[PDB]
Amino acid sequence: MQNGDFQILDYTGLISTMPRVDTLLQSMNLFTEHFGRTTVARIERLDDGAGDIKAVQRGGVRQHLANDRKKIVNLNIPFFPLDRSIDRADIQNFREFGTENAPATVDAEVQRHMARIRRSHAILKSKAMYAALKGTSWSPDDPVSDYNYYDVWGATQTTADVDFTKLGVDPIEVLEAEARAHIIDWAGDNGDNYEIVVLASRQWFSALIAHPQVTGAYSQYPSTQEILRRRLGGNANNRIFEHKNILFIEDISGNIPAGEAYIFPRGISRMFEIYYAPSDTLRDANQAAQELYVFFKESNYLREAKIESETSFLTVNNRPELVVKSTGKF
Amino acid sequence: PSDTLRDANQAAQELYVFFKESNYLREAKIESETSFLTVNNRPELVVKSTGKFT
Amino acid sequence: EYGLSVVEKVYTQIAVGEYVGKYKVKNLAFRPQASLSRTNPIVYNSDGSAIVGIKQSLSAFQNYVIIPISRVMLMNTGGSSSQALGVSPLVGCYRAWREKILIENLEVVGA
Amino acid sequence: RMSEQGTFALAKVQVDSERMKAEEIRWPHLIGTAESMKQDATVATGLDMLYTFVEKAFKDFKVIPGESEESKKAAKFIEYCLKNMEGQTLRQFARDAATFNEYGLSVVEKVYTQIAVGEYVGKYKVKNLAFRPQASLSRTNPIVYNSDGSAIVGIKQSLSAFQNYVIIPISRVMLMNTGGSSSQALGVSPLVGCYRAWREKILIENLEVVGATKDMGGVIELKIPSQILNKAAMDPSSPEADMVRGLMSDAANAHSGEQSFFMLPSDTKDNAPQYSMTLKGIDGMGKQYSTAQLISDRKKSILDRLGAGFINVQTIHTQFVQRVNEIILEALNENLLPQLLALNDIRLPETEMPYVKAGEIVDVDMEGFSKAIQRIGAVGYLPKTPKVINRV
Repeated sequence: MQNGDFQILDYTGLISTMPRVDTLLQSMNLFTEHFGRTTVARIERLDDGAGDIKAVQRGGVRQHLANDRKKIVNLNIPFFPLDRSIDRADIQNFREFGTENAPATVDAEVQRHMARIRRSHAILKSKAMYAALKGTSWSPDDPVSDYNYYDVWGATQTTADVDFTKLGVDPIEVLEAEARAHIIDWAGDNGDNYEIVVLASRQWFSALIAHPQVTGAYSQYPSTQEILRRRLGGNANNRIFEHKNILFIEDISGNIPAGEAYIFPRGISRMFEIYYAPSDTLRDANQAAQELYVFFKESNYLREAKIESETSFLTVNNRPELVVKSTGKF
Repeated sequence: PSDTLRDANQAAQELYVFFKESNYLREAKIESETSFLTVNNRPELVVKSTGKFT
Repeated sequence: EYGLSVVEKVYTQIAVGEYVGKYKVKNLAFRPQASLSRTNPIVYNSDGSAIVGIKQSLSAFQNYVIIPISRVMLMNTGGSSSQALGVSPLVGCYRAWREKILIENLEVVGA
Repeated sequence: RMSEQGTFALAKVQVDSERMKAEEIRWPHLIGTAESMKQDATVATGLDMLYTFVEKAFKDFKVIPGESEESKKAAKFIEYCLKNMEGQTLRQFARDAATFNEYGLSVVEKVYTQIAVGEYVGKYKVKNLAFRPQASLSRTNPIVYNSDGSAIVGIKQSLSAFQNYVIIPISRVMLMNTGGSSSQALGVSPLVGCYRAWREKILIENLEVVGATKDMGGVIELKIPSQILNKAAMDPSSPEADMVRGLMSDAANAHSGEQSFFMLPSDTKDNAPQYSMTLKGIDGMGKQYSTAQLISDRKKSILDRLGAGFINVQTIHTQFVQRVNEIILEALNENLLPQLLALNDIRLPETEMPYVKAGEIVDVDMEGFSKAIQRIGAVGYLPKTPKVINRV
């Protein structure tokens, strides 16, 4: 590498940095994938139950039953494009920024753009699931869908608030009573022992552990999962805790508002779904959709290169009833 | 000949048909062209016939 | 001419003949290099380790897609096993061909 | 699996190839540019020598039967059909088929007819292998494809060929082409490539003729005072006029002979003399490019594409002829014979199909062959069969 006009120097190395991308929700595998053909989907509901029988005199009048109930809904899907171009001036006289004298190559910039586009698509997909879990679809600046599942299906948001400043009150005694009772009374089918999971912001999860009740619970004899001397979840970035037949997880991504936590059960059928629609191309029109489409074009006149990527999907929550907005006070 | 630069003053065909795709998988077009003249070289042996009816 | 050649194998069943019930090869379908994808012709893994298939342009299905690697017979020359797009023998010749042409033009105008 | 996942792209491979050609050699024009070539005495000669050996090969043709008794009967019927076309012979067919060396393409239509009286009454012959001239074909689209550019459905012929001064299905047509892959329906004529060299070769020859005519070296120049010239022009009946008229005829006839000489007045008015006579010459240097060797390079450039470049002085020319023979035999062996046997319901296994073998283009050496038989014969490796005996 060249130093001032009459001097030289030694090039040493390259340092690169990039922000973290979270994949916890992807890892948990809570969403089922459906590849459709159109941009409209249907969902069928069929709810049934029973009534009570009242006593009547013998030999006189009789009693009659009611009938069932049905509902049908429809939904649309948004679109997400992403494009970029490359010009001569970007590589005309710019050193590669790698080795000492290698000239800039179009391929390197193409790979950089590929990486950036992939990262952006992954971030968008991550944000979509977080938005869906909250009970609303993700479609910024696109009021065409803006579907609020609580309003669409008809429901209300259970709170199950908890206060941590009361050292003499175990917070779990409110979570159990409210959340688990509501979930059991609203499972809809005839099940048992549903597993409960909780997503907590850093502040909420950190405050929960420090509560005197939990510490006193495990302090006096070893048991297992030694909170005091080990670390929750080992050395992994995402801490894990399990107390009173519940699983607690910390949200590193920060998408959850600070101090808030969402409680939902596992195992329930078809609570979460995601649908993919085809792109705006003759090859894929009316065909089976794919996770992501990437295109690349080199100008036949040697004076341009362009990159193209697009995708279209929707995240749907089929049961707003089983999401509880835990809110902490400190 | 068709007006295309391929066959300018080159040859002739009864009917030219072309099909185009944008190469971007987003559009296509259809083309067709013809150029001909119908000539009766001997306007001597065709005789008109008009008829008064009723 | 192009460092590369793509042939696709298609198999069909026999209806009547000496080997009824077996499978022949219908056609060793040649895919012209000109009809291939002009952007990325050959697609690799998430890493640059191996090849998963070969892409053909959508404009070849018109009158005037990715084919899996297991169905394709690839031939290339002029390069090692790590050069999917082989070196055409016309690479090298090119600079000499450019000069050869120019000189012939000067002779005609000069005479 | 058992499913195609692509197309041959016949309809695209063509449309790229018509752009990448100089416009005087695209389909509707190449028919004219071929016949406006040929009239070059090096281009005709290359094509004539090629047809000389193609006709020779397909003159003494043979049909080779199989081993079973069924094949031998089929071979005899094939020989009868190929040697009894009404008004046609394989030599004429071979010299019509070989026209793809001029236009990249050749079209032959098969017509079958029933026998009325003969050795094989009730069977079907071939009436004529009807040649369709490239010039009478459709100038717009000659060859028609599917809705896609995958395959060929037929060949179109112009409606102007049915006059004196339509689409033929592909199953009835035998197509031969050269110079391109299987995806180029309109084959590359061997004259493509030659064309640029032929354009130069012609231009240079034109310069030589005009250059030799205009090399007025040693021409006679006469200088006369303008008083005499002007007086003659205004006084036609003056002594100056008579002498001027004499000069205009005497100077034209001034050759070299037994009495040639010149006599001029020696008057002088200035540094230059009044009367003079000199023979002109090029004041400097003559031409340098030596147009002779320019033409020789271009002639060898043209003949090399036809394999006939040896006239400028197993061979290259003999190997080139074999290429044309094999292309014709493939169409004859694989398109006509299987169909001809199907009509007369002669269904045989693959190993029992007879085939036609072309003749030999190089004559047998009597000296070499006679002493080759002895060397094999003196050891006993040559079977005693009438096949060997008939070779003499």
